[PDB]
Amino acid sequence: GSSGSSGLAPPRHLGFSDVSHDAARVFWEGAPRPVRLVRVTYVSSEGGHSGQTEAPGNATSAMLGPLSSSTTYTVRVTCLYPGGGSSTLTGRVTTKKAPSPSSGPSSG
Repeated sequence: GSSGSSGLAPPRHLGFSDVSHDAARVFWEGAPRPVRLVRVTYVSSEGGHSGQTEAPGNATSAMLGPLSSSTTYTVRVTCLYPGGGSSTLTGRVTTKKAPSPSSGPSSG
């Protein structure tokens, strides 16, 4: 049939800075509880490129990529707590535009 399940409200807010056309930095204000590990998962809207990075429960910031350009990427920072459930901070971010693939001359 179909899969149904309400999503619990996020503990804190997400922040995207130094975003690029092939990458994007995702940082949070830290969860209200201590964690052992953090597995962030990013995926391109309309079902596209997806990945998964790992970071220490202490890490409050992690980069992503290689991402796409002018494309929205659904970032979900999953904080795997040490034997006590887990949370997932959802955050959408629109990557920057990439420079045309056309390569020409240059100057020193």
